[PDB]
Amino acid sequence: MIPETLVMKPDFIGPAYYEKLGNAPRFIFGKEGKYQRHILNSEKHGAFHVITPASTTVFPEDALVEVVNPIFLSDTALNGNSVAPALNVFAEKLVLKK
Repeated sequence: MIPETLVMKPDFIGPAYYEKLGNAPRFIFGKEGKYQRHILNSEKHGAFHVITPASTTVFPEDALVEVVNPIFLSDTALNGNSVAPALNVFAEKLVLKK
């Protein structure tokens, strides 16, 4: 009965401002590769960190991009900072729209 999930998962659904792209993730889940990490900020969570495999498509900052299915960290029960923008998830993809 508590206002929590209206559609699916607020964070994921809610588009976020494209802050900056910083290359850093090289080895995830014991697997090497070339990943581009981008900071995304949206009021509901303030901010959140999404990792995505290196694409050729860039994304103008300030713009709202939509994050495709991100998995790495799950806000299930207790994560300590479950109300602070210290989220770290590997997103499928992301698209700038509106």
